This record gives sequence, structure tokens and C-alpha cells, in this order.
Amino acid sequence: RMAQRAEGLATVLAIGTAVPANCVYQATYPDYYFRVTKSEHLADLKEKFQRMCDKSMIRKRHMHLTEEILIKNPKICAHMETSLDARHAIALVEVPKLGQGAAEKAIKEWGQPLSKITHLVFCTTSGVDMPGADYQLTKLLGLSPTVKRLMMYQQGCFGGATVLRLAKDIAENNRGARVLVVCSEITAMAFRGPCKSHLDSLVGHALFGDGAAAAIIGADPDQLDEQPVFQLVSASQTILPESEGAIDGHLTEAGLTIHLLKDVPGLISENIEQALEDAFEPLGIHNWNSIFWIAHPGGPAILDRVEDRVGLDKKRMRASREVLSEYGNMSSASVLFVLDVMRKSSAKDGLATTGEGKDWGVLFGFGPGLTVETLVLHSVPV
Amino acid sequence: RMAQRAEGLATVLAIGTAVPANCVYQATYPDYYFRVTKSEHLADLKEKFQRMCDKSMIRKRHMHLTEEILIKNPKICAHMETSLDARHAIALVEVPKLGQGAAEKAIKEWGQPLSKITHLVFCTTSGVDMPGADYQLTKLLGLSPTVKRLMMYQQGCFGGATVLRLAKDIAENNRGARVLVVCSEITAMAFRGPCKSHLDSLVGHALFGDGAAAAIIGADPDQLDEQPVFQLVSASQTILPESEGAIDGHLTEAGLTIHLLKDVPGLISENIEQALEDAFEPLGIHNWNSIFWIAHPGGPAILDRVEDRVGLDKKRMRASREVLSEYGNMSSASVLFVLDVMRKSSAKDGLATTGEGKDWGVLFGFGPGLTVETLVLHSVPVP
Ligand SMILES: CC(C)(COP(=O)(O)OP(=O)(O)OC[C@H]1O[C@@H](n2cnc3c(N)ncnc32)[C@H](O)[C@@H]1OP(=O)(O)O)[C@@H](O)C(=O)NCCC(=O)NCCS
Ligand SMILES: CC(C)(COP(=O)(O)OP(=O)(O)OC[C@H]1O[C@@H](n2cnc3c(N)ncnc32)[C@H](O)[C@@H]1OP(=O)(O)O)[C@@H](O)C(=O)NCCC(=O)NCCS
Ligand SMILES: O=C1C[C@@H](c2ccc(O)c(O)c2)Oc2cc(O)cc(O)c21
Ligand SMILES: O=C1C[C@@H](c2ccc(O)c(O)c2)Oc2cc(O)cc(O)c21
Repeated sequence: RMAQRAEGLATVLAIGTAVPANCVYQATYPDYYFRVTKSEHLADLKEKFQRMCDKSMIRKRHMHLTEEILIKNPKICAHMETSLDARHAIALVEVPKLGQGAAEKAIKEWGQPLSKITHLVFCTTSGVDMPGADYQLTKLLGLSPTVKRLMMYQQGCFGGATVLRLAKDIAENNRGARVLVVCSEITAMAFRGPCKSHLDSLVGHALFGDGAAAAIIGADPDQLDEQPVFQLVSASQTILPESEGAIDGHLTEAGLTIHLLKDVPGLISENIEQALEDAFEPLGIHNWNSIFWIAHPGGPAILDRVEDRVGLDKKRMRASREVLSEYGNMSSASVLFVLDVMRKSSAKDGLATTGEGKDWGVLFGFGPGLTVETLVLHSVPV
Repeated sequence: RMAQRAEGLATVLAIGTAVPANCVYQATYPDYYFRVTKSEHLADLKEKFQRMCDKSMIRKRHMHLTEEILIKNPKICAHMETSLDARHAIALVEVPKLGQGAAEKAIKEWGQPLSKITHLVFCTTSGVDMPGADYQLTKLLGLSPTVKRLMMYQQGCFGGATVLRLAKDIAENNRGARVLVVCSEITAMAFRGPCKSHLDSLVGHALFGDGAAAAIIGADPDQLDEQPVFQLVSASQTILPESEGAIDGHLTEAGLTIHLLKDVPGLISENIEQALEDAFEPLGIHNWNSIFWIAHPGGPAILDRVEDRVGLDKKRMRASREVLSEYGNMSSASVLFVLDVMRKSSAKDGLATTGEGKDWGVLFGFGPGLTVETLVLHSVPVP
């Protein structure tokens, strides 16, 4: 046992990302969306959608779904028609394929042979199948058949935090263990026509985009061969009081359907300081401007209300807001995009650490429950 | 870090199980199945199904699905009609509820307060939802809102092995950590009428039953308060060569569909010796009759072919075959039923350990990939 376990902290050794090539600009999206769903006669609905897109703080999203795919699948353009099989035909292929894109880039940065990967954690909100996307990606990359797999299906936007909590325990309990984590999301599971009865669906079509992110996680990194980017210090999870039904996601005959309440920004902002204190008081840290921030960019209102309630300088949420701006909400993938933006912008602006010159960092995932996942991170020098 | 980690091996401290009260005897099942699915005109198919049930070595299965629910959901009795929403309406409620049945029993055996549960791992092959069955069970039991949850959806028959591998890393890496693992399966997601084009579906309807199992796992058990049942020593996983497509499961508009190939018993039995060697060589163990066996009772053919290829005395597979006989194939839940049957029958037969008087044990999960999961277990003494 004592020799079978690793000594040091789980560490991010590499981060890769990938998006579908197809790029849709938010400025023109209300016109595109109402046109391709043949709903331009719903003028009030379109005006309401225009206001959502205008306040979204999203410049662009990447989307596998094109007009050509939508023309060949009219049932996906309707609001609530039988479409799961046509959606699965796309997503069961594209999720592992996008995850392969991200995984290759993480593996290239890491630079070790594929044989060294002992574990794979695959996380999606975008379809389910047996064998899983974990199997499909093992085959796509040529991992060892003895790779130990965890397939995290139907996770939602805290899935990015969940895979790091998982990778943490695996890497730290297994000497030599190197964990590939991959989060991959394709909105083709959820894309539908607008309807006046489901205004929360409209909000989802303003925010959700496609992407995948991959990291290599290991404890006791090699001095010459491996380059630490972040350390994973602790992982917590909580269900917020009075939050029942705030975020529901159903996999139906009509595909993936979302049920968002307007209260979500309020519920998270009202509970975030208790989450900070439970994570940081044991480390004697109390100044929320003295830590770097990896906040799941769920939407501008979440970031705004957390920033306001906690008292953050605008710089703290910059990396989260860049991911929201450049990619939208990519569910489980987003927080790894934020981590990657933060370490790259920190090096480019010649700061002292991978976390904007600070030592300690917080990573937040938010999703159904309502669930808040809190990870304490530690930066490494540049 | 050296402070936040536990010292000893992840240990099973309690096991509870639960099944739907509705009990379907296999002897009469061909008549029930062909009748409730209004398929009595398919005489050849029914004769083939009669032979499958007769060779199944299953005496009974528990099924949430009753005739009354089938009459109110005709689309589920068809082979391949749009039915996912009706299936989900049953399974998204009954999976957590059956898991709560098993979890309550494990928690009663354990005897510690619910507040001591730090982590929950929920596994199913029976429907998906957000929030998950993990959330629903947290609510049903009244676990702490700070419980750290892993929701293992669409896992298949190796899920029972997977949750123990997960609990092992969590319990050993987190001082004080007590992990509730729950596997819960409801065949309402998969139940359908027979079709001459899908004979593997027929095999499923002969073997799969409903059930849930729960265990409490922790490292460094408390000397006065907690009594170990098994230790989790190692966990391995492999994709068998030349096995692509052997076991597929699709969640469709028509519910969960299975795609089994006849080679499955062959593929597993041909690779099991290498899996035993990879797990036990490092411990210097070579005699497969000197260890206790927790084999996923996927079907009589898998147990028969492994027993023959490995050279096992009939005694080794007794606990696996009892679970098959008394419950059928309960997917991810089955191996925990087998662990529970082994420790209970070992105490009843006044044997020296929880593993039929042996010290070392092997637990196998099998499922899509084709994936074989191999855990080394260690028994504990029995007074
Ligand atoms: C939608 C959003 C991007 C812009 O809205 P905003 O900054 O609050 O500005 P407004 O109040 O002008 O809202 C614009 C429109 O969206 C509507 N809206 C916002 N959230 C909504 C919700 N959950 N359900 C329904 N409508 C909603 C408003 O009613 C308004 O419609 P109207 O102008 O026709 O009355 C912002 O509300 C947001 O960040 N919310 C989503 C956060 C969230 O729930 N994330 C989920 C992660 S799973
Ligand atoms: C189903 C089972 C109980 C039948 O008993 P058996 O000893 O194989 O007996 P038989 O070979 O006579 O099988 C009975 C019938 O089932 C058919 N059958 C068996 N496996 C089949 C499969 N995978 N697909 C289609 N038909 C199958 C046989 O061809 C035969 O049809 P017939 O009687 O008209 O000739 C047995 O095959 C079994 O245990 N299967 C292994 C379990 C499995 O593959 N899945 C595990 C769950 S993941
Ligand atoms: O309902 C959903 C949609 C889902 C999603 C799917 C595919 C994507 O590419 C994507 O960006 C998002 O995201 C969700 C995330 C949640 O936290 C809750 C949900 O209900 C949903
Ligand atoms: O397709 C399936 C069915 C599934 C199952 C669901 C619900 C139950 O109660 C149950 O006992 C089984 O079991 C499977 C197990 C597998 O390993 C693969 C599958 O495709 C399936």
C-alpha cells in the first residue's frame, strides 16, 4: 500500500482544447437562428432572443451543427419532435472526435508516450452510449487496452470540476499514475426551434457552444520530462439550500431539454462566500482578491453577481469572461478553457505565476442540484 | 497532503441489497412474456425463448414492471416503438428508490450516523437525468448537502467493479472518508416485445432482472465501531482483443436496446487466465482454486466456460450461480449480491473467513468493450 501510492499533490501537466471549425458570430445569431428554424413570423420571440444575445457578452461560439445538417434533419429544427436518434447519430461520433482533438494537443504539450497514460476520465453532457465515449477515445488515440476508464455521462456544467476531483484521488493514490481527463460537448443534442412556452430554452440557445478540453494529471512530476501548470489542493461539493429545480436537464425522445430559473445567478452569488470560507479558512486565506479565479462562465449574470457580492476587482474574472466571449458556455469543458487562458495570458503578460502572479486559486463548477463544486488550486512559477 | 490522506486499504464495512417485490418465476416466463407482449402467434420464436429460459439456470427474477404497468404502456410491449419518455417516467423514479432500499440496509449494518458518509458513487444502466440519481438518493436518505457525488450513468455489467475501484481511490486518498456506493437497475428501460430479427434481445429477456446493492467503503476502520467484510487490494481493467461489437447498448427513441454476440462466453473464458496472472503474479498466487470467486453472473454460459477453461472445482462459482438462480443478471448490482451471498454462506457454513475460508479473492465485471474489470479482494476472519 505505502509503496503503491504517490507522494505529492495531483498536478496539471498539460492542457489542450479544440472546437468545431464552424464559427457563429453572436451579433447575427438571432437572424440565423429564427431563419434556419423557419420561425421569423414569431417577431416578439425574436426580439426577446435579440435582447438575450445582446446581454450575453458572447462574441462567437463554435458549433458542429451547420445549416446543411439542419436542412437534412428538419425534426431537430422543430421545438419538440422525435429526434433523439438523429441527434445521437451526430453526437455519439462527434463528442469522442472533438475530445481526440483536445487530447492530442494535451499529449503533445506533455510529450510522454501514450503508453504512460494509466487512466482516462471522459465527461460529456452530449448523448450516451455503450460502449462509452471513453472506449471510443481509447480506440481513436491508441491508448493501452489496460487503460482504467471512468465514463462520466450527463454531468452538466460542474463536470469539469468533477473530473479534476476524480483525477486528484487517482493520481495521488497510484504511484506513476498519469490521468488523461477529457470533457467534450456538442450542442446538437439540445439544439431546437424556439417556442414562447419555453423561454429558458431560448436562454440556452443564446449561451451554449461546442468544445472539448483535455488535461494530463499526475502526482510527483518528473524533473526533466514534465512541466507542472497547476496543483490540485482540495475538492469540495455542495447542494445550495432552496435550489430544487433551479437547473434541470432531461434526455427525452426530443433530445436534451433544459429548465433554467432566473434565480440561478442569485442562488450562486448568495452562497459563494460560504464555499470560499469552507475551502480557504483551513489555509488561513480570507482576501478573495489575493487568489486567482477560474469561474465556470455559465453566463454574464453569474459572473457579474459573484463579482459584486464577493467584492472582486474586474481583473479576477477576466479569463472567465474571455472564455465566455470567445466560446460561450461549453458545459463541462469551460473551466479547463479558463485554466488554459489563464496560464497563457499570465506568461504573455510576464507575470510571476501561472495564476496571474498569485499562489492560491479557486475553481468553481455550477450545475444541476443546484450544485457548486469548489477546488483550491496552487499556481507554479513561470 | 500527508495529513489529508488515509493509511490502510479501502475496506467494505457493510453490504445491503433490495429487489422489486414483484417476483417472476422463470418456469412460466415464456408464457407470461409472449402473452403480455401479444406475440403468441410467433410459435417458433416462443419455442426458442422456452429453450433459452430452460438453459438460463434462473429460478426467478424481480421486476418492477408488472402486467398492470404494461397494459397502461402498450408502446413498451411493441418491439421498437417510441417509448423512451414512458420508460424514463418509471426508471428515473424507481432507480433511486430501489437504491434507497439497498442503501438503508447497508447503513443499518454499518450503524454509524449518516453525517459520517462523505462520498456517494451511484451507478446505473437504467435511464439518465440531470440532476442525477445521485442527487435524488442524497435527498431520499438525507445525506449531508456537502456529500461529494459521482454519478456513473450507462455503465453496464462492469459498473459494480467500477464503483469499488472508485471507492478504493477515494477512501484511501481521503482520511475519514466513508463512501456509500449504490448500483440500481430497472429493466423497464430495456423491456420490449420479441422480434425474429433480434434474437439477442430474446437472450436479454431470458436473463436480465431488477435489483440494487449498496456498500459502505472506508480505509482504517474504527476498532470498536466498524467491522470489515472484505478489503479491496487492487483494481485493473482491460479491453479484450478481437471483441469490438460483442456487447453494444444504445439509448434510443425506443428505449435501451442490447446487441449481444454468441462469442461472448468464448472471448471472456479465452482471456480470463491472463487477467488472473496480471492480478495475482505480483502476489505470487497461481492456484485459481486457492482463491474465492466473485464472477459477474452474466449468464450460465459465461460461468460454465470460465469454470472449464480455468479448471475450477464447482464450489468456486457456487455464490455467483446462486445469484443468477435467485435474481438473474442485475447488471452493475450483481457482483455486490454475490459478495453478500458469499460472506453470509461462509458464516452459515462456519468457515474461517468471509471468502469461503480463503484469504485472497478475485472479483470480475464484464461488459461493453468488451471490458473485463479485475479486482483482487482479501477476506477477513470469521469468529
Ligand atoms: C440571459 C442573459 C445572458 C442576459 O439577460 P440579463 O443580463 O439578465 O438582461 P435582461 O434582464 O434584459 O434579460 C433579457 C431577456 O432574457 C430574459 N431571461 C433571462 N434569464 C431568463 C430565464 N432564466 N428564463 C427566461 N427568460 C430569461 C429576460 O426576461 C429578458 O426578456 P425580456 O427583455 O423580453 O423581458 C443573462 O440573464 C444570464 O446570464 N442569465 C443566465 C445565467 C444562467 O442561468 N446560466 C445557466 C448556466 S446552466
Ligand atoms: C442464453 C443461454 C442461457 C442459452 O443457453 P445455451 O446453453 O447457449 O443453449 P443453446 O445454445 O441451445 O441456446 C438456446 C438458443 O439461444 C440461442 N442463442 C444463444 N445465445 C444467443 C445470442 N447471443 N444471440 C442469439 N441467439 C442466441 C441459441 O442459438 C439457441 O437457439 P435455438 O435453441 O433455436 O438453437 C446462454 O447462451 C448464455 O448464458 N449466454 C451467455 C450470456 C451473454 O452472452 N450475455 C451476458 C450479459 S452481458
Ligand atoms: O440542457 C443542457 C444542455 C447542455 C449542453 C449540451 C451540449 C453542449 O454542447 C452544451 O454546451 C451544453 O448543457 C447543460 C448544462 C447544464 O449545467 C444543465 C443543462 O440542463 C444543460
Ligand atoms: O442493454 C442492456 C440492458 C441492461 C440492463 C438494464 C436494466 C436492468 O435492470 C438490467 O438488469 C440490465 O444491461 C446491460 C448490461 C450490459 O453489460 C450491456 C447492455 O447492453 C445492457
